[PDB]
Amino acid sequence: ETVIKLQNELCPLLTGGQLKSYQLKGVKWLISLWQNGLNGILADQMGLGKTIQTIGFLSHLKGNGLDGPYLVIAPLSTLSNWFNEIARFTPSINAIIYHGDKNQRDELRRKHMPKTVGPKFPIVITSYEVAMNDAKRILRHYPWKYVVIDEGHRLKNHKCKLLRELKHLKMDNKLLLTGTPLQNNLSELWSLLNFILPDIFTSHDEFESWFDEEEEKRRAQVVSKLHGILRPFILRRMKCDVELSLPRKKEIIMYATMTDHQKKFQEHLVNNTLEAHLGENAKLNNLVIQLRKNCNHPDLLQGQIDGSYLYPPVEEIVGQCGKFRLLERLLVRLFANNHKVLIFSQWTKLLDIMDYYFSEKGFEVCRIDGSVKLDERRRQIKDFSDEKSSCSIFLLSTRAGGLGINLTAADTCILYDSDWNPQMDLQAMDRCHRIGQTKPVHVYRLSTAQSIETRVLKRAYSKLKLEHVVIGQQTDISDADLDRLLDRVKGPGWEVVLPSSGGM
Amino acid sequence: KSMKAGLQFPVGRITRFLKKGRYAQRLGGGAPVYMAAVLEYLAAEVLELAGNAARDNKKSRIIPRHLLLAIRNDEELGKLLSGVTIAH
Amino acid sequence: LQFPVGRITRFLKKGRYAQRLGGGAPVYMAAVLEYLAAEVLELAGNAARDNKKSRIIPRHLLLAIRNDEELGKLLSGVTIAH
Amino acid sequence: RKVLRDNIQGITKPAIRRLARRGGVKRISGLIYEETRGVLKIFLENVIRDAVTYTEHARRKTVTAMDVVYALKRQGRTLYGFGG
Amino acid sequence: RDNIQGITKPAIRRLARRGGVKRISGLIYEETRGVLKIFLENVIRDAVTYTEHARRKTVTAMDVVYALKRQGRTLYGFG
Amino acid sequence: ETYKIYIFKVLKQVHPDIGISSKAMGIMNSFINDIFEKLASESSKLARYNKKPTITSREIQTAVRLVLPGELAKHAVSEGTKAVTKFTSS
Amino acid sequence: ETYKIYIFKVLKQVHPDIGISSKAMGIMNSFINDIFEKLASESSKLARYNKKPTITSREIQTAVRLVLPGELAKHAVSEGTKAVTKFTSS
Amino acid sequence: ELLIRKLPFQRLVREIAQDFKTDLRFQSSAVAALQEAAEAYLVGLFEDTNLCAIHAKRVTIMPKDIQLARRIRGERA
Amino acid sequence: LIRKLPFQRLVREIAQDFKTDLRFQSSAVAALQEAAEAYLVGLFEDTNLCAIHAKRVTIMPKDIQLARRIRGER
DNA sequence: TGCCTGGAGACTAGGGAGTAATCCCCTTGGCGGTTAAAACGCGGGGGACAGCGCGTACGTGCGTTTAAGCGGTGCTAGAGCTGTCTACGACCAATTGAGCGGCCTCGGCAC
DNA sequence: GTGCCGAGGCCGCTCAATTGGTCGTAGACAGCTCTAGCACCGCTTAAACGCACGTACGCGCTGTCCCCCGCGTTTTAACCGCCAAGGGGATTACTCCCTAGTCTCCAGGCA
Repeated sequence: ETVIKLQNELCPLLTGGQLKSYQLKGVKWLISLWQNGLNGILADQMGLGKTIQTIGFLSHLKGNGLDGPYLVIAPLSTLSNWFNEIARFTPSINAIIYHGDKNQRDELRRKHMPKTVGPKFPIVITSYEVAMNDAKRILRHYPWKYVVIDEGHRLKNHKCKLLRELKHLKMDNKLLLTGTPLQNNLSELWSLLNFILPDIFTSHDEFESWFDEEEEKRRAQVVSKLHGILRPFILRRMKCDVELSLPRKKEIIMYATMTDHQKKFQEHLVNNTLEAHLGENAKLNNLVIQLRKNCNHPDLLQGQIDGSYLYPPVEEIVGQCGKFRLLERLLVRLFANNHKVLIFSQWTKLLDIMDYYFSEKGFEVCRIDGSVKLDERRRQIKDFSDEKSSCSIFLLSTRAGGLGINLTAADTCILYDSDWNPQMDLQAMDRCHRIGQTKPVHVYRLSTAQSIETRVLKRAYSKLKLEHVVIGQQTDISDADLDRLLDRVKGPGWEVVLPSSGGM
Repeated sequence: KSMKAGLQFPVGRITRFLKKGRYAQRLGGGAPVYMAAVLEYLAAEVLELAGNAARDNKKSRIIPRHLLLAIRNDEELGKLLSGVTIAH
Repeated sequence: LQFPVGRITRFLKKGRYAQRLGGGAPVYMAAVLEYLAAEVLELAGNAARDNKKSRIIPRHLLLAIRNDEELGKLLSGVTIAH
Repeated sequence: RKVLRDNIQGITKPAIRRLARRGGVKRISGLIYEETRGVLKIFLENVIRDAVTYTEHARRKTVTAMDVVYALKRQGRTLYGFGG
Repeated sequence: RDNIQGITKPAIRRLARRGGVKRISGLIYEETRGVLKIFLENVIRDAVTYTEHARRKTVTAMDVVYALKRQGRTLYGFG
Repeated sequence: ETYKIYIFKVLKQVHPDIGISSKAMGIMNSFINDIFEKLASESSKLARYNKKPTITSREIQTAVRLVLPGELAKHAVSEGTKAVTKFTSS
Repeated sequence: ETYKIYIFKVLKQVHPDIGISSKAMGIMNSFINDIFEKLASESSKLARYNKKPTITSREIQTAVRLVLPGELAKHAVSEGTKAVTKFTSS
Repeated sequence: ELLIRKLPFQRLVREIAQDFKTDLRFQSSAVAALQEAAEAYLVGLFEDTNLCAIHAKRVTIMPKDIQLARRIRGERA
Repeated sequence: LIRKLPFQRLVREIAQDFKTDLRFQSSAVAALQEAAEAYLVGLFEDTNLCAIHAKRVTIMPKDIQLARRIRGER
């Protein structure tokens, strides 16, 4: 009864929906901080649904009769969804899409826009490209008295020129809306703190001290100065005991050795003498990049010279690199059990390689990347989600997956590799792990033993530990071993990520 | 100091440039004076043509287009500047 | 030594083109003069053998440069007396 | 599938067209295009050779605008406005 | 006075023949007379400039070669 | 090295009523610098040729004559003779 | 002062069977001296451009590479490297 | 104003320069200078061949006209 | 070639055209003769190429005009 | 082949050449997305081009005149070299003022 | 009518221009020798001129295929913004050994 009364009275015109308890408490906190005039950072959940609390907070302003212009900056991929959500949750709120090219700029700035504040003023939805270009032409012709921005992890530094355009703001109001707020270091937290509260986080000299007996107590002291208040101040609830609807999920990391042809290539390369050996067979300076590339598959270097646009026979690919042939037997396993298998990778130069492998193996070609346009992207999504379609592969670039594609219908996923950004991997697995899954998705990451990429993975774990701190305050897998590991922890050549939640 | 000859370029700076160029073992006293004289004639000539062009096109600015037009119009400057290419 | 390193250093000092030249640079430059003289005289001798005369003359030299592509490219803008 | 574009033809057909139009040419033919590829290429290697000579002399394996403008001077065409 | 008439019609004829010209039109002669007077006058202007530089009252092959070199005409045969 | 303020003051001398742009100063400074370089190099080379250990006004006039175009060169030699007379008067 | 004796030695060592005329001698001496002048000038000029006070075999390297077209430059640089290595060893 | 597209031109210059000699690196200023030089040379050759064509009593330009201008200039490698 | 002493009077006329009381010596006159021959024969070769481009065996003066204009000196 | 002039071997004293140390703005296979350009199709109309008649201007042969060219001849103004001595220019210490970097205003110009 | 933004005008600050003097020496100058250009003459003969004449070729016109040009339309690549972690140039300073200068012995290149 108290929750219903609060949601009704505090939100007199939230006409098109309802608010659950804890984010409603978040709304009352937001309202109080607006009464305190302080802006805050929203990062609550991996898109649980946030627009709901956006209307929850904003409609209170209209209910009080506090008319004032509203500014929103959001990624293009979700602007229409956001308008549908705001219309659904309150039909009583005026809003408009401010997108299109200079022609739609012209028509909107001719018709929909009054200088004076009034109830006839609708919510103006401006996309990112608008934020980069239209600074002078609009941000100076409006004292935008309400500003809210989504996907707030967009500003990773103080040099993202989105931010240099934004310094042309009348930034009285703010609401940073994002997901996970930590991006690989301290720089992006500092940037977002400056954006949200420049008058408070004025200088980085004091907080610069914490890029990395009494030091153990100092960890709380790092929290004590700011994060002891930030934790109530940052509206975001990690799941301690609320969404037990989240199904069971586990993921394992392999550590098998790497085969011969690539080790002789890397012996040539570490001395920067690979081109000398290929010259005998028939000069890339960025050594770490070539190390990664060789870790993927040797073809790239042949391919550097090559000319074998059409590439030599498949059994060679089988015989060069050990990780791909272990991938071959594991996909034999998965097709034996007939699961829907998701594959992800980082560079097209290997995406095409295993696409060619899968095609020549007699399997259907399912390739989606940033190079293909949008309508065929959804048609391939529909084909994959089709029950009558027996295809068990969806070749998707990891980076291109940031458009919010929902492919939870798959039953298994195979993360061939992992990127330097760990949360990027988290959305990569979230593409199928979101609520609605029916089967126990099981994920394997392929890591090359005795390789620098092991160190890349270890520092990825270091950044994961940084995530956890910010939040809180070599065998070959045999048939028996794999059946043991995928029963429906710690071992030689295989490691499962220990429970990242510190106890139920 | 330049008033001793009635010129308007840095006799000292052009002297230092001859010296630092080490173009010869020995430098004459009036050599910078004549260098400044020829340079001031050149500058006056080119700026005069630039001003005439500005008057001709009813404009109160001199721009690289102005410079290029002046060079390609004046026969003497064209001869002096054969392989001349002007940015913008 | 084939060309007079001492005397060519004498002319190079006469030019006084810098503080002072390299140590091995004079020997280098005598050597490069020797090389270039080598090909030009070699092709002059080839032309003379083509004409079978005991003295190489400016006509043979002019034929040599005008006929050898690379030497003519080097000496494109020069003419030889007579 | 492996791909490697032609690059040398990257100067597009309209690029040649308005190069000629800026040059005052009115009516053009077809093989002009490939001939212009050839001309641009050959003009390119000369200045590239001069520039790489100066880069080697400067002990640096990067090109610089000073070396570029000196090279253009050496091939005998003065370019101004870049401080050279 | 009007000494350029000394360059005779058979002279231009034979020089064009050396140039491989097969068929010479009638108005070539005056144009050749021109181009030679302009070329020679630039050369002589440079030469007299150098002789003035020499403080001397005669013209010598040495600074003549200097002038020809300055005109992008490089000559071998006189030092 | 900069002559920019001297380009400004020469503009004031000739036509102070007419403006000038940043790229215009750039191109004028390039013109001044490379003409300076050409004159100096020609004079130095000619001094090497005449076996004279000195460079002075006289060889500068002859270098100016050999490098400048005709009409502008007679104008230059006239004004420079006037200037050197003024400097000799001191 | 010329290179008459040294060219005589060069011709007798490479093509002993054919002599040279007086005019041909003079014109090829002019050839040698003109290359002399252009190399010295180019090396000095590039040293001055480098703001470098002294010249060495490396500036001679860059000057020779500049003024010699490809094949001739390759042969010249090979023989010059051999000569400088011989001088270093001796 | 630049007339040839900058990114295609940078591919051209990078690839050709790599061909000629190894281990090279350019910058924005170097690319811009090369662009200006290429535009200048192309426009010069184009005006030369336009004059050649108008001398040829003809209005359509062909590579034999281009090659004529090339020959009089003489920079054939 | 051309006749030596006729070219000599021509050079004398050219000299007295500019500034007088100048003396010429034999090697200088010879060098002038060779240079003039070289430049003129080269110009004729270029004009012959221009004419064979012009699809006519005859060379007219506008051929030379075109060659000079292309060469860039006037 | 004579010799006398320059060419070559040895000691020392600096100062450029190389070597070691330190930093950061530049580089690299991928993505979204966004425009203006660029690639392909087609009708056509202008022009490129083959062929013919002409009539006129240039190549060819030969008689006729012409001065360029060879061989001396005299002569002298100006070049090539040398001795002097004198003014002028390199080197160095103290001084400043005008040239160079930062800061700000205000008028021309597409809109 | 206007606002916006880059150039014109402002001051503060420092190192090279200035002055004076000294002293060493390159040029200004006079003067000589000689020689090479220069005016002059004469003889000789290949060469230039004129002219008739033929003929072939520039030219102007005619007549026919073909292929850029414009225009339209559909694709897509440049251009931009951004992600990722490191390295080659920039810069500074130290050190040390190469050789300019010099002197002394001797051989080779010009006449």
